Amino acid sequence: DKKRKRGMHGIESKRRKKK
Amino acid sequence: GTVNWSVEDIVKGINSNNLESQLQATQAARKLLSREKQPPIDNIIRAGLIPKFVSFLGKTDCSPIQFESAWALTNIASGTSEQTKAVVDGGAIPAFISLLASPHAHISEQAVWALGNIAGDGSAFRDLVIKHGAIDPLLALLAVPDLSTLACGYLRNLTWTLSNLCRNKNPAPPLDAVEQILPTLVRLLHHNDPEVLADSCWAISYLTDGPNERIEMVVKKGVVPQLVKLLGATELPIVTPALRAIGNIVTGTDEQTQKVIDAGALAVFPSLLTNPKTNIQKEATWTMSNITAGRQDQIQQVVNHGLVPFLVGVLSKADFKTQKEAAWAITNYTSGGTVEQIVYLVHCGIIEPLMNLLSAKDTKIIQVILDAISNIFQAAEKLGETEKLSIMIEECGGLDKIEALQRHENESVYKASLNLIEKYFS
Repeated sequence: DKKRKRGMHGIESKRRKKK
Repeated sequence: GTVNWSVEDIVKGINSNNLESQLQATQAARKLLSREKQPPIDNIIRAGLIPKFVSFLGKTDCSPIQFESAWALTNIASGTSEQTKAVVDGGAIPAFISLLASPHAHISEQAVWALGNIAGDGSAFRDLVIKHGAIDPLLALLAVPDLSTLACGYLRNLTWTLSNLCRNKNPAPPLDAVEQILPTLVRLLHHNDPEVLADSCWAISYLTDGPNERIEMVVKKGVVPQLVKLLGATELPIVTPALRAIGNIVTGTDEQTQKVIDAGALAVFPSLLTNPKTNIQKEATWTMSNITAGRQDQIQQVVNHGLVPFLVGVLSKADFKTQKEAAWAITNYTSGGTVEQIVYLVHCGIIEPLMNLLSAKDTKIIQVILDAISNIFQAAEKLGETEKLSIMIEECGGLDKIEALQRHENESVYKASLNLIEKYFS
């Protein structure tokens, strides 16, 4: 009965520094 | 000075034996890689510059070139998997980990950033960073009585990198490393900076997406009340990961779910189920569906908080994906609930919107709704009210849709609809 996420948006995994 | 150099000039300066010329060329490279438009990452890689930058990371006597090469490598590692791989293949991981202990805070911060990008590539590089021993020095950076003494940007970068060490599956992060990181995560989860809070909630949401043993690791640290509190924040960037974490948690055992209920999460759901961000409504309704898949006392607590009319509303009008999750919520409710709770559901007006959804194109939601209707009819059978329910389903035009589903392409739909009309609607 319980359904998990994978069963069938996030922040960026990488960040470039521009400063 | 160091603005608008050609890659050729950078190479000529880095290949000189003059440490200051190398510094100038490395700063020029950093400035190329930190420009807004189309940074020439692949040109820098093809020039063979990564090993030289990695070697500069170790020039403790020239702090500026350490910083500049660290920044340049950070930006190379920010790109594709191939580009990050080029940074890792140059030996950068142990060099950055050594920099974490630098007496210059900007250099250790830059190393934190670089390790974050490398770990953010995926499971393998994440585990490779962990194997080289990054966790101990990273956590040592946060071992202070009061996080508020640290520089805002420093703390934010540390939190984001830690979140990347908790990220990704197949496989999930090493259980021992999660145990080592969680206390610091809880501490960051109680910090007053919105970005730190957002990244901490993301980390927790990553750790709670998996088997119930992982959820248990997190829940045992007592973070659920704080997650609920953050569930009620004004900042959408905080609510989103907090809600993701709460949902993950309620995918677990009934006792883990009860910890979310006891923390007061349900009181927040009237807002979440009417939230103007579609993603919030979808996640909230999915969380609801997993709560209505719990014990009858948990279904009852859903009832007591007045959330059933909100499910009726979502089912009546919302994005289709949200409506699909709401249909799941209803089917779980009707499968596990008591006859009294199912009757209450009908008295809240579930039938008409439920029937309106039978005209949808998705086959799976049709199956779900037919299962729910069947459950409701079983309850009615226990009360001798099957005829009143038949009439009610007919008056809103539902019987027409059910009949039309008999002549449907899918076999399961065919069986369910034919059985329904045969056993109840003459």
